[PDB]
Order: sequence, then C-alpha cells, then structure tokens
Amino acid sequence: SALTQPPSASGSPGQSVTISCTGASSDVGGYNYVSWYQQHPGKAPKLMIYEVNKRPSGVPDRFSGSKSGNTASLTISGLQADDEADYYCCSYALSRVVFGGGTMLTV
Amino acid sequence: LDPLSETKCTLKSFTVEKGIYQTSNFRVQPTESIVRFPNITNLCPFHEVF
Repeated sequence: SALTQPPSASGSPGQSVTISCTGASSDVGGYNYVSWYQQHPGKAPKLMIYEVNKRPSGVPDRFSGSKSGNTASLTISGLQADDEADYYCCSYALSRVVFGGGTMLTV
Repeated sequence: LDPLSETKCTLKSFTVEKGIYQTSNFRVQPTESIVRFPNITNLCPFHEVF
C-alpha cells in the first residue's frame, strides 16, 4: 500500500514534535518494518531511524521512534537549526519499499 | 450388438443352450451434466508468507 504523511510540520526549538506515518503493511515476520530517512536540501538522504525500537550508530538519542497499530511515530526530543529537512517513512514488509509523501519540518 | 451376442460373450461360446443360463449384465444410468458447486470468494494473501 501507499504511506501517508502530513504536508509539513512546525515546532519551536527546544520543544518536541511528532511525525505520523499511516499505512505500514506487515507480513509473517513482524510488524516493525518501518524506517525513517532525513534528506537536507542539496544532498542525499540519510538513514535516521530503522526498527523503531532500535537506532543505528552515530545518531543522537534525540531521534526516537514508535508504532501503535498501523500508525508510525517519529519523536524528536530537541529541535535545532540543522533539523530542517524532509523526513520520509518507508515500509519494507512485503519485499517492497514504499516512500511516503514527506513532511517539511521547520523550526 | 444384441442380447444374444452379449450372453454369448458372457458364456465365452458361440452356442447358447435353452434358458437364461447366466446373468447378462447390470443396468447403470450414466451422468448427463456436471455440477461443480464450490463456494464464492476473494484471493488468498500468499504474498504475506512467500
């Protein structure tokens, strides 16, 4: 299926924001096949959150992820100036990656 | 061809004596159509496992 993301997000520095992602599919393996990417204007994206109960190395603890049912959530504790970028969620359950419409996060 | 030839084949001989002398065969009514009535449904999520 296709993923749905808000058109844009807004939040003051220091506070927290949440990005919604509805439409993630599943299979006989599990329900945690959700990944997040951050792409700054003028460069390639970067894997920020994958397997939301975990996170890769070199990524600060400010980026957190969760999932309740068919909706995924991206929690950012602290907002900074270098956080303005397009955040996409990806579903890779049925051997097929699908990128959502994306959201514009501005501080 | 005819019951005489049938009872001849049953007796395995070209000459048949007086009387029935055997049971010719058994009548069996055959079918004329087919009725496949299974249920009514949508496809199977085999992609979720394979």
